[PDB]
Amino acid sequence: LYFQLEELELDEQQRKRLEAFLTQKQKVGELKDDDFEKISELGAGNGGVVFKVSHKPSGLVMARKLIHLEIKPAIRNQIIRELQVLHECNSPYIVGFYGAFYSDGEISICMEHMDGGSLDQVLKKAGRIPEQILGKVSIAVIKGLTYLREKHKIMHRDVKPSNILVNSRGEIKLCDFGVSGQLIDSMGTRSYMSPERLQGTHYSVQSDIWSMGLSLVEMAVGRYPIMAIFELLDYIVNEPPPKLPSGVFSLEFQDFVNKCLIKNPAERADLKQLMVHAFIKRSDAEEVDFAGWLCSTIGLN
Ligand SMILES: Nc1ncnc2c1ncn2[C@@H]1O[C@H](COP(=O)(O)OP(=O)(O)NP(=O)(O)O)[C@@H](O)[C@H]1O
Ligand SMILES: O=C1N=CCc2nc(-c3ccc(I)cc3)cn21
Ligand SMILES: [Mg+2]
Repeated sequence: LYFQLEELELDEQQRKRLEAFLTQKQKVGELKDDDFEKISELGAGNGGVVFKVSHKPSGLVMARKLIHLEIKPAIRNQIIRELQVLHECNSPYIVGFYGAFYSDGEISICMEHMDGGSLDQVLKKAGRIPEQILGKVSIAVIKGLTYLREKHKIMHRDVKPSNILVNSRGEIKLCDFGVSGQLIDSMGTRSYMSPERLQGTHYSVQSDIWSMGLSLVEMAVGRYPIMAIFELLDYIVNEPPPKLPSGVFSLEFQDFVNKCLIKNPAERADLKQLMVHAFIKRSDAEEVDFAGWLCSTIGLN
């Protein structure tokens, strides 16, 4: 293989893992319904359901997300066409993609199976995720958001613990970002939307920053930090943002989440500021055995 991964920084471990995934992907060509065998259900959200499957031609285990959309065949063909751009999203912080196709009123998004599941699933088992672990998660999210913005000019639009995936090798990656404008158009009482997004305002990277801030507060405290549908959104829009409890969390992490949750999107931190925040600088220097922690608290082999 003739890798063109020079644009990425990549340490040796990151390079070896990304090349190993892209090498396995070479076993995968055109994707068809008949070529899959369902193993189990990974989870289900609002948009669809995701299955752990076996791709029979390649022998690869994959995560297959199915989204029910039996609409005008021309508009769904544009969705599928736009989803092919996921073939160009190669990053240590973005879940690997195999292909997207349509069959029997369902669009399938086939991706790399992340054996540690999502952070909302690990949150259930862990109770609360330690600050040191959230440090590495925060790095992964900022770096993934940066890659999507700089390289493909795409905003995530769906940052939350269920869209942050982990594995036994200690990798933290984003999935379910807004790569297809038509999929967004053609498409809970726990909301991660920024106060300006809930009011109407055009999507900005600042809206993903808020979403990340709220997700970190929930993972650190073990509960959604804000019930009745309108009551919940009225609190996000009209009441002060939540804060981390003092004493239990360092001043750097409290300042980091505070900067993400600033109601004013102009005052709110941007990715460049967050990458050089003291919480990130501190977390980057720390030696945190993320894989050891993940495997021991969720019982992964
Ligand atoms: N690649 C994957 N590998 C392993 N588990 C996955 C993968 N993709 C998704 N999952 C799991 O499947 C669950 C359901 O995913 P999903 O249907 O996207 O619901 P959601 O994340 O809760 N909502 P949304 O992202 O807004 O559509 C997730 O919460 C993950 O636990
Ligand atoms: O925008 C969206 N709306 C609804 C569902 C959905 N799934 C994705 C997606 C899935 C895997 C990967 I990797 C990247 C993007 C985007 N998306
Ligand atoms: Mg999801």
